[PDB]
Amino acid sequence: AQARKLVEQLKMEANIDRIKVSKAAADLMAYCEAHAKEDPLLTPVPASENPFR
Amino acid sequence: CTLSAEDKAAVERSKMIDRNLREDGEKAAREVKLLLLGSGKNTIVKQMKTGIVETHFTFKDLHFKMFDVGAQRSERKKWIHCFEGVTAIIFCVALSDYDLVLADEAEMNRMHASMKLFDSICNNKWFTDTSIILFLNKKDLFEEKIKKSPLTICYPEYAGSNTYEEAAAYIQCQFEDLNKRKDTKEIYTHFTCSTDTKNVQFVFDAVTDVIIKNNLKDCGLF
Amino acid sequence: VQLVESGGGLVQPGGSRKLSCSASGFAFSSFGMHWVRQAPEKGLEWVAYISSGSGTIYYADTVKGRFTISRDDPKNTLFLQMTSLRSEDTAMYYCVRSIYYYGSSPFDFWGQGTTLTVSSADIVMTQATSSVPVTPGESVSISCRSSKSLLHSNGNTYLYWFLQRPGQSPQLLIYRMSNLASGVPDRFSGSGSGTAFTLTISRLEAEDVGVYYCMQHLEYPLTFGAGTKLEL
Amino acid sequence: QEAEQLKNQIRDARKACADATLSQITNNIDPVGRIQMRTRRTLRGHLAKIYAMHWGTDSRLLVSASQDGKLIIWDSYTTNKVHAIPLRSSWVMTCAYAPSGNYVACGGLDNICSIYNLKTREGNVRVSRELAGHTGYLSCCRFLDDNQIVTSSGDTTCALWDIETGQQTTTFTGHTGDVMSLSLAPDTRLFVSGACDASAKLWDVREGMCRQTFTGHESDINAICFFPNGNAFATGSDDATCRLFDLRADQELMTYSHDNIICGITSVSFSKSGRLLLAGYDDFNCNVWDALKADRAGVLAGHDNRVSCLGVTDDGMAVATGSWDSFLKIWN
Amino acid sequence: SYQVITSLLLGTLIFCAVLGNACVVAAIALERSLQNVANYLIGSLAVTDLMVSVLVLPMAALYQVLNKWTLGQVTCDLFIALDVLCCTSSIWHLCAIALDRYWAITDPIDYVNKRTPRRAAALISLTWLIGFLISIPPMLGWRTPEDRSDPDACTISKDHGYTIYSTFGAFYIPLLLMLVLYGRIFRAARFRIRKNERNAEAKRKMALARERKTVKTLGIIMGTFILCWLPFFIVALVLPFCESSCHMPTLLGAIINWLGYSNSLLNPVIYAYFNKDFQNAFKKII
Ligand SMILES: C/C=C\C/C=C\C/C=C/C/C=C/CCCC(=O)O[C@H](COC(=O)CCCCCCCCCCCCC)COP(=O)(O)O[C@H]1[C@H](O)[C@@H](O)[C@H](OP(=O)(O)O)[C@@H](O)[C@H]1O
Ligand SMILES: C[C@H](CCC(=O)NCC(=O)O)[C@H]1CC[C@H]2[C@@H]3[C@H](O)C[C@@H]4C[C@H](O)CC[C@]4(C)[C@H]3CC[C@]12C
Ligand SMILES: CC(C)CCC[C@@H](C)[C@H]1CC[C@H]2[C@@H]3CC=C4C[C@@H](O)CC[C@]4(C)[C@H]3CC[C@]12C
Ligand SMILES: CN(C)CCc1c[nH]c2ccc(O)cc12
Repeated sequence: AQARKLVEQLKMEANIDRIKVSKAAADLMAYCEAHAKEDPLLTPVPASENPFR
Repeated sequence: CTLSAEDKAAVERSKMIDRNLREDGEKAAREVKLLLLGSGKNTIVKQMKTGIVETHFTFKDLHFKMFDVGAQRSERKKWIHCFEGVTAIIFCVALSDYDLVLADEAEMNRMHASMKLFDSICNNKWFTDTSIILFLNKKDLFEEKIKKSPLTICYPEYAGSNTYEEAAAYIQCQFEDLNKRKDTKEIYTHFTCSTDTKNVQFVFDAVTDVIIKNNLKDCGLF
Repeated sequence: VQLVESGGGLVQPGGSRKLSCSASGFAFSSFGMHWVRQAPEKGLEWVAYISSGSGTIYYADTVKGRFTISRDDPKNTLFLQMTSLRSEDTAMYYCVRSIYYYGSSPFDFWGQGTTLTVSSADIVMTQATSSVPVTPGESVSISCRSSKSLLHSNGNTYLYWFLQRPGQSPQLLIYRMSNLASGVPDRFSGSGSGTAFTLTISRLEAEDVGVYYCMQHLEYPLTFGAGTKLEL
Repeated sequence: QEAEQLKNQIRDARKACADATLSQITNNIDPVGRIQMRTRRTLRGHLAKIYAMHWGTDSRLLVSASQDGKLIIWDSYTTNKVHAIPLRSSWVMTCAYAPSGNYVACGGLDNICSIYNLKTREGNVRVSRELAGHTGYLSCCRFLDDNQIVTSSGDTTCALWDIETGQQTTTFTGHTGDVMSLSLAPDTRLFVSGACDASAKLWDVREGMCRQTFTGHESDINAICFFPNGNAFATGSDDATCRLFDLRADQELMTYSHDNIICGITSVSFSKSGRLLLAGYDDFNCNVWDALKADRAGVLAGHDNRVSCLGVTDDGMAVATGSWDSFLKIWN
Repeated sequence: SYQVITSLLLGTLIFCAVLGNACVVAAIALERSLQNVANYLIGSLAVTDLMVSVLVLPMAALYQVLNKWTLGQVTCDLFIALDVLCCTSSIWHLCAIALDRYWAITDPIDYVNKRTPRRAAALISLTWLIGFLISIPPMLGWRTPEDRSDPDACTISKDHGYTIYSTFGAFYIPLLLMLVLYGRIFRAARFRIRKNERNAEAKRKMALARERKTVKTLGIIMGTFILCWLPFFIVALVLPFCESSCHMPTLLGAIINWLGYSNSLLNPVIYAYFNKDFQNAFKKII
């Protein structure tokens, strides 16, 4: 029966520790600021070092 | 000057690949691409010749490549658009299927489902200007069945003669009525399962008419 | 992949001989073709080049005009017409296949070659030592110098290193001064400045003995050094 | 009788975790501002509609797939075509570039994602292995290693394939609807997939079980991309909106949508820093979204038809985009 | 005062013609989605009209405004040659467009298989060759002593044989060919259009609408060309044989010549700007 499969799949309801959205957003912003200078699309690289110029 | 020997060789290779791609595109341009839907599909394919099935057949100095999209039970709203630009759509429906219910505790009638599919495809936004080559298959079985079981069971509101001609005409009219944009596109209807290659002749004639009408719609003469 | 050359033999001065190479096991049309000679007890020298589709054809100054190169893509064969052979032309020619695109390995495969017995702003490549005695298991270094900076404006140093073992055709080791050739031991390493380059072996093995050659691909007048012969 | 109570408990548990929205945290973040994106390289040669694009690891080689039965690998800097492979199935709808750059995969309305070996002694792109076994069209095939590739198919099943064996190592069948896009995490130990059921599920590669599910979208999800940090991913659907999901919170943090955008999203990608969301829309334009402040930092029109594919380089220096106009334009 | 008004009107006409031709050319140039065989012929016609507007019209404007020629015999000969060449090229361009449309309508197999831009290039080359053949004789011969006798008048060659040959090959043979081709197109369109009860009546209404539409665009195609050229060629064919009798009123001849020139203005009007694809491209770019 599909019920057994559904309950088996839903058994994953509480098998993982979770973190609040605030900490996830903090990690996202921390990663974004850490690599801010490593992303030429975010920080325009000088034309001398730009292969596409 | 600004490019080295390797750069020059790479540019030459790139332009050679561009020439090859353009040649392949030109070769593929002169191929008539047809969409097949359906219900006697196997018999139609046999008379014309787990993913998409592609068939190529040449008839009267013209190349046809037919794309049978059957066996794709997955939702077609995400891949129906892949067939833009097809010259025409071949739709196959079996006339004898008016007395079938597709099992499933008779939740639906096979003819009703076939016409629902026809309406959905005809009214689809990606085929607003695509002609449909409609085939009504299994005419002999349809006659043999109406000789005993009237089609009124499939069409409760149909009150008329049970002869083959009248029933076939009524079914064809019902199928054509599904066209909500009849002005933009036509529906070429044919009866099969009693005809030899001349089904290919009908397909060729419909494609020729579609091409001529498209050309006229360019100049403004049609 | 396999390249077999044909047409070798003894030709008197002033004669004309055509060398034909048969390509089997790889897409001949895709790859460009090169001819590199090797006079007996001498180094390598580029002869001529033909690109895919015959769009681009180049010849060395000493061979330009007399020797013409043609390709036959349908038959997967290469021809190098030779006219007015001179005493200097007595050398064995090795056919080489290269494909040009980022990440590619030009000169990755070399044929057995065909033996032939007859009778200006070009960058000069020089190697520090013609021969070096070595022992197995110990690190070995080979150095070479170029009269012009091989670092092209695009940022790629067109330095090529080759190893030709005794009784064998050259095998590519390094093609852009930093990248190891496919199917080569990781022991070989490549490093150098814009004009000084060195080929070093972390630990020598019995199969490493041979004559190492350097080449630049910055400009088509390719120049091959005298070579560095390693003896165990 | 049919696990009625289980559904509500998960909803309540996820609701209890909401403390502060992503918008509040990003208020103090200075705006990125208008990005002067301009087309630098233009790619052409496949006439039919382009459907898939993927960057290589070197950030210079990219692979594109078109409906004309051709997938083309391009030299990003010089625009030189390096390889052009004739596909036996011309309905290709996806393509990928192996991390080592040695293998390429592509799939379409057929039920196979042929594996193409770029590095061969014969020096031509020949079919290495055909990963047959799907019952529906292949939506996306992304490589894990030189021997393992994960495939997404319209039959609602994602399958891990061992190239050498040619058989499914692990089959994921938790999706009720067709799976449209496949996204691999930076570590490659887990991946997420989007489906037409307006939901995305977290899949663990080594064990083969769903770990999390996401259902914030209103319509079919078309594209997904993992956030560079690996703790979040973005989803694109027909809602004309894209959403950010975090694996450690199981909740949507913010949505990227505009009033004047009504058509669906066909592609999604992240910049190397993760501050920009490269989303391809059906209005022929690409909108750059500030991942933190959720604002349009730029617009790349670039095309005369629907944007069908796009991606950012590993170095994060340039972004490529393809469209049904049959052109790929690289921006910087 | 009259000269000022004439100059203003003619300058406006020339400027509008130049802008129209340039924008029509740019439509195909900037956007390649319009790069079709028929669109290629339309672009060639637009280029010819641009050449007409830029090269010969200003010289004619100087001729008409001052009522005299003040540029020299060499300039007069060059102007006559260029005008004849470009006008013949435009006429044969529209004729070739009609021929291509007829082939596409009546030969779908050739349209799908054997129709390529090479066909348009060959048609354009043939049209330019015909224009050169028409315009070269005055430079390589003819130009009788009576012709150009008046130093201040840049009269065109009036030799009987040359006049009849040029008029025929420039307007009459093209006119007959266009008439035959468009009659065949009319018959084909009628056949296609001709080929429950309420639905039948609706289909009859649609068929009648299509018949009216095809009657209209043909009437347009023939009437514009006739009103624009036929008077000019009729005059050019009658006056050489009517020197003794015909008075040749100045106003009538000038008006007829200006209608002939405005044929170049109306050709892009009739073909490119009107077209659905071209107007869509104009809307998108603008
Ligand atoms: C019998 C009783 C007595 C009455 C009888 C005597 C008088 C009867 C008069 C009849 C009217 C004649 C003109 C018809 C006007 C008209 O109805 O047009 C309407 C709007 O279009 C514009 O107006 C186009 C407006 C913009 C045009 C561009 C001009 C501006 C720029 C000029 C150049 C300078 C650039 C700045 C409706 O549009 P339409 O139906 O006329 O459009 C059709 C057109 O007529 C066909 O030619 C064309 O065929 P084609 O030759 O292949 O291209 C068709 O494709 C289609 O485009
Ligand atoms: C041939 C060109 C016209 C070029 C053209 O097609 N212009 C198009 C435009 O101006 O729109 C004209 C322009 C000025 C003309 C010259 C002067 O205006 C007038 C002058 C008159 C003398 O009798 C000798 C010829 C001479 C010296 C003319 C020769 C023809 C010229 C050089
Ligand atoms: C189809 C459209 C473009 C036609 C445009 C109308 C043209 C033919 C009109 C516009 C202004 C007109 C000119 C205005 C004034 C004069 C001066 C007169 O002494 C001779 C005729 C002449 C030179 C007219 C002839 C015809 C003319 C050129
Ligand atoms: C005077 N311009 C309007 C040129 C018109 C034209 C084109 N071809 C011709 C042939 C003979 C002729 O008398 C006149 C012309």
